[PDB]
Amino acid sequence: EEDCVHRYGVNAFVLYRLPVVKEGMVVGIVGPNGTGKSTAVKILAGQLIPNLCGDNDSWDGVIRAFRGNELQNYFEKLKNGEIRPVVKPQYVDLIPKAVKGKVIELLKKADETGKLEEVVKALELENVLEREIQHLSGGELQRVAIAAALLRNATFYFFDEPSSYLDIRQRLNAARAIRRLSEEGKSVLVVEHDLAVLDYLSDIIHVVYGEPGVYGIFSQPKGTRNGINEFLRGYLKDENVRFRPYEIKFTKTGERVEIERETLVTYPRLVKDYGSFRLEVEPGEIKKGEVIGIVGPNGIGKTTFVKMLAGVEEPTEGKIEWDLTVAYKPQYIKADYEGTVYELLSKIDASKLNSNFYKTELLKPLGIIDLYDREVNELSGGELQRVAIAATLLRDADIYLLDEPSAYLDVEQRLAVSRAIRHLMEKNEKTALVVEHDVLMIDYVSDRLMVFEGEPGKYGRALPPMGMREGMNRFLASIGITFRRDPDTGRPRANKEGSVKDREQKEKGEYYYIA
Ligand SMILES: Nc1ncnc2c1ncn2[C@@H]1O[C@H](COP(=O)(O)OP(=O)(O)O)[C@@H](O)[C@H]1O
Ligand SMILES: Nc1ncnc2c1ncn2[C@@H]1O[C@H](COP(=O)(O)OP(=O)(O)O)[C@@H](O)[C@H]1O
Ligand SMILES: [Mg+2]
Ligand SMILES: [Mg+2]
Repeated sequence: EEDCVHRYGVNAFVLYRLPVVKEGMVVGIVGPNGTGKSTAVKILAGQLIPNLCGDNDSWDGVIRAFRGNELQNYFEKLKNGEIRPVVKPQYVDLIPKAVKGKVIELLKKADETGKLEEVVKALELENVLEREIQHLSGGELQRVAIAAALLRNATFYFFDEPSSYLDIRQRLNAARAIRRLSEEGKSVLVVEHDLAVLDYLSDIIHVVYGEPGVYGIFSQPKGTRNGINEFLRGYLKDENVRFRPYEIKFTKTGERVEIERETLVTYPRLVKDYGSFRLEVEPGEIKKGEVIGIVGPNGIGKTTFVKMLAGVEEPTEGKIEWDLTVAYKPQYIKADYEGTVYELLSKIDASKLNSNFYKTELLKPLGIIDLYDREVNELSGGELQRVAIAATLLRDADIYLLDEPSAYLDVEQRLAVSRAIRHLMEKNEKTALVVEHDVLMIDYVSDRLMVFEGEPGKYGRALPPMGMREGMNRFLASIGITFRRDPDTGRPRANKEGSVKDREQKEKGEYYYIA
């Protein structure tokens, strides 16, 4: 194999092949972290001269090395400066330590297209313009970075993981704004871990596979549907590569309705006031042995609702009268345990750690066994997320509450967590409520849905748990995106704006198919 593009050093990480870039199209990239996705972006953006796994140190070398490839001309243009790709960086948290002043100052400066007013609208930046960069949240930094990139005038735009820190509405609206670039004839390359967003965004897909931290390989370009389906199946036909020993199928959105579950508990109208913000919860019922997905933009009260159910927060009005044990995986986790992951988890339930079912369905797929000897206080955000999810699912309780388990996880880890939640809840016949912004995770794990509506920071309303179709129709109408079903894998499939299916579904008010 002589498709070696870059080696980080002796025994360091090596990248094989590169994705294609095409004007007028969106090329999506999907794969586990540590496999070279950002490295390819750096190379194509001109930020890193690939050494071709040798000593190459010039663009001329790359130009000769890519003879016979459509990228030869690309690199010629890159070296000559006829193109200067715009890059929305992955590590938006580092923006402050390099930029100062008001957001409106950063954006006016990036504005080379006179679309400031439009981009601000799309990314909900109206109240961030006057804010200083130093006071921005990870979420606001992400949206400001996507806006800066969208405002530039160039031919090539590369977005590295734009959905991180964005709520469900924000990530789908940013995807619409990003895709518009290709409609204007520009070329877009986007790396994404949220499969629904990746789907809606892309015309072409590359799957990246390999061994995290050791090597990564870009697949041949694939049509959007075929690429995402091969990814779920764990097997790339043409390349004849099986990167996962099993398939992840989504077929199972119908049986989760034909079964009369008993009621676990009911809760009455609840109100939680935080100064000027107010959350009103409509009376609801929770069934034994079901999973309720919870969706809604942020700053609306999802976490506040979960906290009241977990008993960590008290309602201002209304009273919950339960005699249930609850296991709770909080949205923001702070490691504070002097001991290893194994010590922490073995103290929760050692019998489950030694259980074949738990090792197969939870510990191995989430990579927990490989973290057993790690000190909890030294875990990264993604490692801590997996360990906290496992810690929560290892507890013995009537109800399990998981507040945003997909944050910090890569696409493969998300699929592993979706399966773990579903399989363990089915096994233990218990109940869970899961707040999530990742549509395919919601789809995979949920039997019913609770939708939150309101004005972020001002007021929120928790609608009672309803069917998947009714809840997604309610949420999606607010965003103008429709999903149908893909028979091959059973996954929800995004319709491009204006397509035949999109028009048909919108006219009928059926924004989300299951059947
Ligand atoms: N500057 C560097 N020096 C050495 N190794 C690096 C450097 N940048 C990235 N790597 C390593 O290369 C691998 C792939 O990195 P990256 O392209 O950022 O992955 P991803 O698919 O998560 O975006 C990782 O194992 C990473 O630690
Ligand atoms: N303890 C608190 N004191 C004051 N305001 C709070 C408190 N907890 C949450 N809030 C505010 O309540 C609103 C709802 O927050 P939250 O429930 O975290 O939202 P989300 O839907 O993003 O999980 C936000 O505007 C938040 O700033
Ligand atoms: Mg990356
Ligand atoms: Mg929250």
